[PDB]
Amino acid sequence: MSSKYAVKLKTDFDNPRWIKRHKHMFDFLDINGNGKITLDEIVSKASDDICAKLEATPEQTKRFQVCVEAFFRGCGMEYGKEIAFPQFLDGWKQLATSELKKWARNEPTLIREWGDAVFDIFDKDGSGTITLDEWKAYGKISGISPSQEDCEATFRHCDLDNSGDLDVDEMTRQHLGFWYTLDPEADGLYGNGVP
Ligand SMILES: O=C1N2C=C(c3ccc(O)cc3)N=C(Cc3ccccc3)C2=N[C@@]1(Cc1ccc(O)cc1)OO
Ligand code: NA
Repeated sequence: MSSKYAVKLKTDFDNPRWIKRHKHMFDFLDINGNGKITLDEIVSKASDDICAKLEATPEQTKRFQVCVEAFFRGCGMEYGKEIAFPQFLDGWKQLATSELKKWARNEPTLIREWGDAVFDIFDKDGSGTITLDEWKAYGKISGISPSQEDCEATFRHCDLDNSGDLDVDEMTRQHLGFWYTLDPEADGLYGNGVP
């Protein structure tokens, strides 16, 4: 049926591959290996660590911190509260549901704004475009994708602009499928760095 001006979107929140994916990332954020994380740690990872090592400007650093802050609050996190993976994953279920609704209605999403924040640190033209070399640097500083081979797979996997560079809107589409819905078209986005 035509759904009568609705669109049917698939989620896969009970698929073990989606659980493993976010479990992989939880462990990566759980640096002290105690099975708990805090919004405080995350925002400090964003500004005190990533943005400092990239040498983002103060305003660029604040925009990134605010987007990181708003994104993981979307998962039910709050500064001063430790959180464990099972409530982390349920937060992601809610975040993904609300984000997909806004995407379908052409409204701003937290994932897009986070992308805009990362790209603008690298892109001198302010057009949301980055190069393989810039992504490799982010992959190494954030730690999500330190392998150059994994980063090349990212550009191999995405559709690039006519000069071989990566647009923020392509990466946002990829991220919706990779983190929210387990779209098979997004498998391989980080090479072998992220399952
Ligand atoms: O998507 C991204 N990430 C997702 C998760 C993450 C964390 C936990 C999960 O359960 C799942 C995913 N963690 C980090 C790394 C990070 C985390 C916190 C603070 C700073 C950096 C991270 N960096 C991003 C930034 C990004 C965003 C949009 C773009 O268009 C391009 C790049 O690029 O991949
Ligand atoms: Na921890």
